[PDB]
Amino acid sequence: MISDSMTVEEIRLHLGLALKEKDFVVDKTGVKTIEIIGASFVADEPFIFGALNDEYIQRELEWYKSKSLFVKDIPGETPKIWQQVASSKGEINSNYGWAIWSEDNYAQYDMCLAELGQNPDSRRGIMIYTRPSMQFDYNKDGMSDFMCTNTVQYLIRDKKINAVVNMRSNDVVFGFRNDYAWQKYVLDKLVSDLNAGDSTRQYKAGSIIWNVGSLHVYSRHFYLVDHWWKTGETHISKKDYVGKYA
Amino acid sequence: MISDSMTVEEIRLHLGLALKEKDFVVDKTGVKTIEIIGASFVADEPFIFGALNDEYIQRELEWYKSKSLFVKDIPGETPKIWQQVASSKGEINSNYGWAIWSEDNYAQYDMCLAELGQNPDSRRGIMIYTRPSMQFDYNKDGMSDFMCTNTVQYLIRDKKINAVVNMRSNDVVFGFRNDYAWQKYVLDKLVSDLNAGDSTRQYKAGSIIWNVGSLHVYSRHFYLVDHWWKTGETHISKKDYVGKYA
Repeated sequence: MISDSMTVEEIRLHLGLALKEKDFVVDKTGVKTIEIIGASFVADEPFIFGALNDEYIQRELEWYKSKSLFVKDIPGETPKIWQQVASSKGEINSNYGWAIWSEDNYAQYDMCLAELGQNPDSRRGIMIYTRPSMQFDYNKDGMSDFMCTNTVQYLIRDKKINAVVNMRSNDVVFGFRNDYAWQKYVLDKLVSDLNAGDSTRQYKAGSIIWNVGSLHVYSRHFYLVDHWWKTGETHISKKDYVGKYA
Repeated sequence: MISDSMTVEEIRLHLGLALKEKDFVVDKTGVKTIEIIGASFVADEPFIFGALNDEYIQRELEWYKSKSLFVKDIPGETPKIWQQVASSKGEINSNYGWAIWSEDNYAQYDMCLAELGQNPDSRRGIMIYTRPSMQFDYNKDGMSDFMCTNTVQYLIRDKKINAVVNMRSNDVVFGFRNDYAWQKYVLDKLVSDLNAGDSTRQYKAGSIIWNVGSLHVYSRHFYLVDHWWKTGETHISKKDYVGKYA
């Protein structure tokens, strides 16, 4: 429950235990990962491991606001991971701004906003990112992009808007930090939009609960887990790192 | 995480505490509910409160296997709740057999089966019940049926198939017990289908993790919570009940 879920610090602990026990899972690409399966925690920090990168997150936000399904429209030089997963025409699925703001995904943000505006206690206030046809759309034109966020539900209780984020898959290092920033953005916008609609509502942002089928770290980031395991420091540069994982 | 989520017995405790503290939420129909928001627990029992009803569950299973979107096709006299939520033509959305077996919902079961058959470690093995167009489809032709199950993801680790059930809304009393029976059915079928595909796999059913945006009890069932709170008995007939909630 929202009231006492796991914290991010406890998520760190369990990832550390998974690495120390060598609880390894081979990836779709043949690499090792460690995982929490069925993860569920309150996102009480904006990152788990790694450094801040407000600048990349702002670029991704602008790409989301454009709703463009083409990775080249990401501001500046598009990251290599986006180039790799895109189709032969540069197209993807996981533009989250498209997911919640495009008419072609059935106006998720606006309909959730309207639902909660008419019934503050509604259990039907939700933004549905993925879609049944994703079973076939994830590799359209040779892309490799099976939507990672399934749904985000918004529940207003005691004048706080809580977000229940349901993801099938989330990378602990870049993924969570970028996706948290996005979900906090949408939550704050929804609070502001509802408050602007009626001054008697007086809502504030509540808790963001993170639910992930596979919350994982790739072997290329094991050094971050190991360094935190040994020192409590959530970040170290790869150059400075001294330890087992290169 | 799968390893130590809440148990059903702890879910009972928290619902009991919600009732004792009069933590009430008014329903879409003007009635009271108590809730766990962002519930996440291992379904280590097949019910929370209430009596067994294997016979109703078997009728619902047959209706799911028919994939019929019409409530009259439920075997026997269709329950009043199904008649109430159906459209002017008797139609609904939430036939879960349609959701996972119909071609019109993009072959969720078969595609999840194929995905896990080719990549046992896949994070993309999922059955997507709801859909973005649900923002408009939930009241087609005057029905009132916004799909309650969003997604169910299947993760095979250490030869155990775990199910991560993501629901926006679940009634503790009839809902959870019926829906648990269904999700356990699908999980066992998926295990059997994968094992029948290759005798080296040797999978077994793992844990079913239940994630619910609003896991709630309606006031008409508060007596069950209260009786359990006072006695530890998970069921009492309404006739036998003596206490505050009629």
